[PDB]
Parts: sequence; C-alpha cells; structure tokens
Amino acid sequence: KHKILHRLLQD
Amino acid sequence: HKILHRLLQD
Amino acid sequence: NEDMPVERILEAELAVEPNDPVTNICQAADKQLFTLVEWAKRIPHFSELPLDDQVILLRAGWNELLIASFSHRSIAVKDGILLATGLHVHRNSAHSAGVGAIFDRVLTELVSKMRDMQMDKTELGCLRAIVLFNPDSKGLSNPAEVEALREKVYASLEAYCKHKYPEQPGRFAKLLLRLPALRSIGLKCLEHLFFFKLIGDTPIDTFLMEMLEAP
Amino acid sequence: NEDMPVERILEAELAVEPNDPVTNICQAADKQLFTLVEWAKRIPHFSELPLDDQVILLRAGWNELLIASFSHRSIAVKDGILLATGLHVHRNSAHSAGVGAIFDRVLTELVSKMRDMQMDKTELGCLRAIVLFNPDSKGLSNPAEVEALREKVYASLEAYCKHKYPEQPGRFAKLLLRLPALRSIGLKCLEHLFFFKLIGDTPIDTFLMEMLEAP
Ligand SMILES: C[Si]1(C)C[Si](C)(C)c2cc(C3(c4ccc(C(=O)O)cc4)OCCO3)ccc21
Ligand SMILES: C[Si]1(C)C[Si](C)(C)c2cc(C3(c4ccc(C(=O)O)cc4)OCCO3)ccc21
Repeated sequence: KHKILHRLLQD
Repeated sequence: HKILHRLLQD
Repeated sequence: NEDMPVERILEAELAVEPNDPVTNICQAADKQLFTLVEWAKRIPHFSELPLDDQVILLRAGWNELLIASFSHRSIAVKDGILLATGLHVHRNSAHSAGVGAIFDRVLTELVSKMRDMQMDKTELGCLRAIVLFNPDSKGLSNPAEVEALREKVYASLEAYCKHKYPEQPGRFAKLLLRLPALRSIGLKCLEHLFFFKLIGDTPIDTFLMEMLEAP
Repeated sequence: NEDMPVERILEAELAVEPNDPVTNICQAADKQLFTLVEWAKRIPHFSELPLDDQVILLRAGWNELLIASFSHRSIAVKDGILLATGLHVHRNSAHSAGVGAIFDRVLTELVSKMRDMQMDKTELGCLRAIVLFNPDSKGLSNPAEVEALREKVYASLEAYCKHKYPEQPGRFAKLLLRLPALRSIGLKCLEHLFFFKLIGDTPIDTFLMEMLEAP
C-alpha cells in the first residue's frame, strides 16, 4: 500500500 | 485518407 | 468578436444538431464523422486553411471533438448517453459490454460537469472550436496561423462569458479546464477503437476505419 | 490575494529549487519525487486534506507535475533539458536512446511555448497547483473541496495575470491551454516508464518503482 509516500507525507 | 479529402473539397 | 463571432460558431453547432452496445456506438461514431466535416467547414476561417492543414486538424481532433458533442447531448438523460443514431445507451449496457470504465469517466468527468454548470450550446461550440484549432498538431504547414485562430475563439468566449454570465467570474476558466479531461478520455477512447479493430469482432465502417489508420 | 496567495505558491517553487540517457532521466525522476512531496506540503491548504486524499492527488499528478517542472527549468537551454541532477540531455542524446518522439513533444509543446511567453515561476507554480488539485481523481473522499481549492488557485492566477501583464488579455487562457498538452505528454511518458519496468533493462529506484505500481 505504497509505504514511502505515506512516510514522507508525515514529516 | 481518401474519404476525408473528398469530404473537405466540396 | 468581429473576427471570430460566437454567433457563427453557434450556427455551426445548430446546423449539425443530430445489437452489441459497442457496435451501436461505433456506427454512430462513423455517422458523426461525416457531419463533423460539415461542422468544421462552418467554423470561421477553417476552410480558408490549406487543405493539408484541414486534414491534420481533423485527424488529430475527431476523438475529442466527437466526445464533447455527445457528452453535451446527454445532459438531459439520466445515466448514459444519447447517441446520434437515436438510441439511448445506459451505463449498464456499457458495463455489461466491457467498456464500463471509460463510459463512467465520460459520465463523471464530462456529462456531469456540463450539467452542473449548464454549459450552453455556444460554450460547447467555442470549446470544440478551440480543440479544432490545435496548434500542437504535428505536420501543420503554418502552426502560428492555427495558434492565432485559437486565440480568437477563446477571446470571443471570455467576452461571451463575462457578458452573458456576469455573476460567474470563474466560468471561462472552468470551461477551459474540462479540456484535459477531454484529452485524457480522448486518448483512452482511441486506445479502445484500435483494439476493436485489432481483434476484429466489431464491424467498423469505412470513415471510422480511415481515421484509425496510421498517419 | 486571500485564501490562495500567489506569494506562498511562489515560495514553494523557490523552496524546492535544485551514459544511458534513459537511466539518467530515471535517476532524476526518483530524486524529484521526494522534493515533490516537500513542494506539495508547502502549497496552501494541501497538508490540511486527509492523508488518503493527499496520496491520491500525488499519485495522479506526479508525471504532469514533474514534467512542468523540468520544462520551465529548461527555457534557458537551446535543444534539450536540464535534469535536476545537473546533467543536460540533448535532443540527439534522447533520439539515440529511442525516446526521441516524446522528448520532441516536450520540447516543442512545453519548453518552447513556455519560453515564447516567458512564463514566470509564479505562473508555473499556479498551473502546477491547478494540476495538483484535480477533482477528477478517482478515490477522493471529498472531491468538492479539491474542486473548490482549484477555483481558489485559478481565481488568484487570473488576478495575477491582469495585474502583472495587463497588455496581454489572453495570457491567462494561454497558460491554462498548456494543460491538455501536459496531460497528453504525461500519459505517454507514463507508458514508456511502464515499458522500461516491464523489460527491466533499466534500473528504477524505489520511489519511482512505488509510483509505478497499481493502486
Ligand atoms: C470505447 Si466506446 C464503445 C465507449 Si465511449 C467513451 C461512449 C465511445 C465513443 C466513441 C466516439 C463516439 C463519437 C460520437 C458518438 C455519437 O453518437 O454522436 C458516439 C461515439 O467518440 C470518439 C470516437 O467515437 C467511440 C467508441 C466509444
Ligand atoms: C520516457 Si523519458 C526517458 C523522456 Si522524458 C518526457 C524527458 C521523461 C521524463 C520523466 C519524468 C521526469 C524527468 C526529469 C525530472 C527532473 O526534474 O530531473 C523529473 C521527472 O517526468 C515524469 C516522470 O519522470 C521520466 C522519464 C522520461
């Protein structure tokens, strides 16, 4: 479920 | 494109 | 609005006012290619272009041009499209034929949006006219000439918008922003037709076949 | 300029300011995806959208958003593009790699038309913000708020163009009318990327690979 994009959208 | 040329001319 | 009158574009729109579901839609698509030529001629200064550029523009635009025409025709219908052949095609007929995804996109991105802003027949004409004068079209003898004509259409459109809809300041830009939807749907629409031709279990008429052949 | 100030969108643009040609462009693409998130975050009201909606908007727009970026960055160079890595990719270098057709489409339709009209960074950001706030995106929980945020951007953009360039009344429409081309180029660019992955002849880094995998 696309990890990297979510992690970067936090901070 | 036979038909197009014929249709655009007249 | 004296070099590109919105009244004449509207006259061009009014002049052409019209068992497998995929087969029916294709038959209409062919019928509509003939009358698309008649429409294009009645658009100011199109006929004045060299014959070779008239061809290039129509080969590049027939998809988006035709899609825009039937979308606007289908605002009155509830969950499908009004084909020019008189038949009403419901989204379930479409889905049960395997083309449900692209059909829904037309309903959502185009028809719905046209209904919700009550896009009139003059605005349709202008948007279609903008699409027709596509300066990016490869092969065009004089691209700047086409570029110039595009500018006259949208200038006349903004003048129409600011005039006959003074309460809605963002309408002109709202109109122009259905064009990437139109373009995106146009290409996926073309991708399907090529496949129908490739597999060859859908009768395709001569003019539709001619538009579907490599430049 | 109230809810969508052009100064904040410009600040986002200025805050992100930076052997096998296909390998190099791909390295640069993965690189830029990271800094694209940082850009999106700095766009007014984007960060306030739910996380799942934010994901959809980037997954749908990344191609167009990044393509507009490297194009405007390239108005300076004569026949090619300046990659964010610092390398330059010339027309001939791209042609020799069998991606000449699309590279040419970028050059003539975007870079040139950007250069011709001397599109500024504010106008660049606004168009990119309009692309980002795409209410047609499938899955959007609240598409009306994304629809309203787009209207906020293009109301600001027109205001800016009337203010900054009163001499050219058709400039606002001119900017919006590069978006169908940007859309078209974006999709064809996506295709190529899928093919490189499918064949696997080309190294594709983790972020790029992630954006290329089904929803
Ligand atoms: C893949 Si499809 C079976 C799903 Si579809 C998005 C509904 C569609 C539309 C087309 C059409 C077209 C044009 C005009 C009419 C008309 O009746 O006026 C109807 C269809 O647009 C582009 C070319 O021809 C052709 C095929 C398909
Ligand atoms: C098929 Si291609 C080898 C020919 Si192409 C149209 C030049 C291109 C552009 C992309 C890129 C991209 C490129 C460069 C940057 C950068 O700023 O450095 C950012 C993104 O755009 C969409 C996604 O990634 C990727 C691949 C290819």
